[PDB]
Amino acid sequence: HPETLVKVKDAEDQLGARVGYIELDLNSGKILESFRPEERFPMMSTFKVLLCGAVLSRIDAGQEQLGRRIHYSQNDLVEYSPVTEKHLTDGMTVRELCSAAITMSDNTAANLLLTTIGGPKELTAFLHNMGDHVTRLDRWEPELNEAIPNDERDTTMPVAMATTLRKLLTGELLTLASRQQLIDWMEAKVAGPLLRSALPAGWFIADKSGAGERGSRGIIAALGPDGKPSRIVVIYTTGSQATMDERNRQIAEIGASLIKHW
Amino acid sequence: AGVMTGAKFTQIQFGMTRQQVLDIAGAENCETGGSFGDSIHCRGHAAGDYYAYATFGFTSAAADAKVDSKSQEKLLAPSAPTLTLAKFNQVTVGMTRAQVLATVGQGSCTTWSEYYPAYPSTAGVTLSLSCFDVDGYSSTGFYRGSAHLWFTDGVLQGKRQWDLV
Ligand SMILES: [Ca+2]
Repeated sequence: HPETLVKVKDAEDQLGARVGYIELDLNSGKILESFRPEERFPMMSTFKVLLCGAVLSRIDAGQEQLGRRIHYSQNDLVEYSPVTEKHLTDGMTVRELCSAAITMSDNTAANLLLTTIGGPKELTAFLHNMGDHVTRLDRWEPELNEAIPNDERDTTMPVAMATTLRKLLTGELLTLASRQQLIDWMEAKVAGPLLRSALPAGWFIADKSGAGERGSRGIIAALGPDGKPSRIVVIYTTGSQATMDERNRQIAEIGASLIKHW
Repeated sequence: AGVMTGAKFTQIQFGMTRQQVLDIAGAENCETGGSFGDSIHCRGHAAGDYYAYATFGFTSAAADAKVDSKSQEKLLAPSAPTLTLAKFNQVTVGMTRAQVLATVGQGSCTTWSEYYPAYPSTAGVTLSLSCFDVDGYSSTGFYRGSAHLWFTDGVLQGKRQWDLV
């Protein structure tokens, strides 16, 4: 709806930075609204949904198991590792690592999962194979959050992330069981002040947020009323010098407009 | 009563019970169960895509178990960070904690994790230090020059760094 676009422009003014926005119909895959759909933005932790999508594809292929326990050590720990640091002596299963990466944005969990699929280069190969020739992961956590202006490493475009997310959640890419598992992880708790803060009772939402350096912030989500998703929304911004509160606020307001004019 | 803070973290001692930990940290800031098992995880202010926090581990799941592990990210600030890549490269495995600090700077590090696998005995204690360069520490964003140094029984077992110059 045009009012949402007004809010997106206001956000660019407030933040003094670019905002990329896409609303995609889940069923048809048609773009409902877009703003800077083809500009690149750092993915930050939103890439963890694609990571686990790639892990699930291997599970579907019988080359990986959800219950496989991964042992790691101090050498593997990186900044922002609340769950993995707690489990250091016991190890964690693939299933627990995806849960940690997606629901808690645990950075070491993402690195360990990245190792199981062969690294950034292989995640990028996976995306390429499913038709996404735009999204690219080049580095590991925590360096991928650097967000140096004009650097294309670890970036996606709003339209590419939206289309790729659609393929993962509704496509034949993953088996039905895996699609549900991916959604379950996203439906589960650090993105409260973003889109969730404006969601009416009964609505469904499966989201993944991200934060990075240089005022980078973003969120990808599948949401819809009466407990079922019907639209994918992707919102990214980078470059602002406004505070995190301010950044969160602007995204939440775009979200409020999106719901109001649903 | 305020979020979890570095001051509260310092007040909590090894050997305290779950209730003592909760009374100091503020129950509203903490959670247990789920992804944390029987540990108590307490959140401070928002930071990055999560929060600054402390996690306290216990000898058992019992209501009267004792703290045998303390971990935190972004609650404690280094007092005088002087770490540089040059100093980091001079640190060697086998150094005592004292030698390490004389090399990277007395105020460049904070304690990331400290665990007593044989509590109440101190034998086998594992300690991870997070160290920072002059502008590397950030309690709300991402570090810009940091290192992880870990020890067992007071002797350095390994080290890793990010973005040191
Ligand atoms: Ca630095």
